[PDB]
Amino acid sequence: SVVIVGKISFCPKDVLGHGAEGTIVYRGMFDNRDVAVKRILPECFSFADREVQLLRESDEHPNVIRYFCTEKDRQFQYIAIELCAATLQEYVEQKDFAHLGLEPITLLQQTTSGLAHLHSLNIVHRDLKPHNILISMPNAHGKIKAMISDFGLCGTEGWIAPEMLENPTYTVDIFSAGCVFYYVISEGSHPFGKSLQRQANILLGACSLDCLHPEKHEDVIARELIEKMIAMDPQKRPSAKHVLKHPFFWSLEKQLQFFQDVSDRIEKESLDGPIVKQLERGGRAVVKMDWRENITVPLQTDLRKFRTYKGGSVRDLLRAMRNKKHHYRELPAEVRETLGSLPDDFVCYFTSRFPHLLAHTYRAMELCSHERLFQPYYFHE
Ligand SMILES: Cc1ccc(CNC(=O)N2CCC[C@]3(CCN(Cc4ccc(Cl)c(Cl)c4)C3)C2)cc1
Repeated sequence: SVVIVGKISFCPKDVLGHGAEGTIVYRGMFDNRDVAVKRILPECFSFADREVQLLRESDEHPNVIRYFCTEKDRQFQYIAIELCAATLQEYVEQKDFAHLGLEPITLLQQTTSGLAHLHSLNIVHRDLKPHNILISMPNAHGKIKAMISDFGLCGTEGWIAPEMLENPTYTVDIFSAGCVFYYVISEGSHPFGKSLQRQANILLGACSLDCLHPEKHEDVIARELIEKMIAMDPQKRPSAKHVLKHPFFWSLEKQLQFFQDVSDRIEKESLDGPIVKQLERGGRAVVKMDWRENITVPLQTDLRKFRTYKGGSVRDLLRAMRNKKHHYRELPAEVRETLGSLPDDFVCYFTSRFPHLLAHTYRAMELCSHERLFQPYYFHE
């Protein structure tokens, strides 16, 4: 069977997905392209028109599903949208995409970038979940990407923010995004528990991130971001543009450059001042109360001669890293062997032995978020 309403045509017997206000998506064709075709019901006409026009009036974002064309009969609208290979649910559960080059963290960056593009248009998803996040068809070179969509393809409960249960703000989607982040990193777990118990745990705020290790650097960074996004108070949730600046997305090189930019910034500070007082507030726990005992012998031997370098100061640890990074070429051979392969192995050396160093430093240095030097690491204005 086939239905021809216009340049658009589709197959009623083939249903690709159902989201959001009685909308149903069928396989179809437009302009000799294979597309998915959404059927808009009269209740959704006003919502559709406003969003189509708003999307049409700005540039195309690679991480928002593409809009082709629309046709209208009396009883419905028909919108042709980009056809996709799979959902994020399949990507996480199936594991098939492991070798296709799209990594989990970069997938979340794309998902967040597309969500930020919608929020900049005053569009709120309100449905966001793994079923709604689609994996694109392969590129000419086989590259695939993640895309925001209102409909999923063929455990849907528990993705909704507590406050809704009407003009919601972006903060609703950030809560959903927070659950999606954990779902990808944990490979199928949800912060609020199993599918049937999620929505009740969301109202009383019972969440478990325990798939993230407390002493593992990578997991500590992710935990700090996720718990802010799924926070009960909507005002404590960061905007999508704030999320994109979190160290969760930084390359190893960018992490080491942050420590350097911080070290050069607090070099002249009063040490009674709020900056260093804030950074030293975490204190001994971050450095394990002596950071000279948590580093390997060749490094210990080299900086034992150096005066000062208080073992309980976070600033001094960052000062040592800054100095060994600067003199790296001129250091003794046995010292370069312990660090080596700069920046990657150099920064992993310290982050592996001090898993809270970057997270603690990032929260403490927010006081400089407005300053020009930290604009790569924070979002301001
Ligand atoms: C790619 C595209 C998107 C929307 C349209 C036109 N609208 C439309 O199809 N709708 C389907 C039914 C539900 C909604 C009401 C709220 N709306 C939120 C929302 C969620 C997700 C996205 Cl990506 C966007 Cl843009 C907006 C989705 C309207 C045409 C083409």
